[PDB]
Amino acid sequence: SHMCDAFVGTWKLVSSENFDDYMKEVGVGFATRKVAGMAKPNMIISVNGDVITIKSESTFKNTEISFILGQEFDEVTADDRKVKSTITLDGGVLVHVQKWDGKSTTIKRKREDDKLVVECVMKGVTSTRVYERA
Ligand SMILES: O=C(O)[C@H]1[C@@H]2C=C[C@@]3(CN(CCc4ccccc4)C(=O)[C@@H]13)O2
Repeated sequence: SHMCDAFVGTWKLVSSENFDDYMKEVGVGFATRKVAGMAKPNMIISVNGDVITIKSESTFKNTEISFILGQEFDEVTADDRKVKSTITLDGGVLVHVQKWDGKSTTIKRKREDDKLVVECVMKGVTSTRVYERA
């Protein structure tokens, strides 16, 4: 057993708070915000050796990232930002920083009870997204 055991699995979004304002702060346009905001993604987290893969599947977009902790990688976000991403473990919390155009946003994922809680921060705006096991 290992680094992300407690994240691994299939998860379904059950609640979202403040996500439209988070997207606005990030720079997402009106139409994308409205469509993206309806989606209830299935997130699939898996580990193979040192490589973590996070897939998100929904009616809006299907995305996939694979990475090694601490090692920066290129990412195209669902809203079509081209970002430089680094994901680390900080006391049991997966911390994902995305940098683009002199801007930065941080996405934190933590296991709380039987849920996976996702905190998305851009400047002063925080959104919380809660996932249950699928
Ligand atoms: O993990 C989350 O809950 C949040 C966090 C911040 C942004 C995303 C990207 N992502 C997958 C692509 C997407 C985007 C918008 C709506 C549906 C699907 C999320 O679901 C968003 O990671």
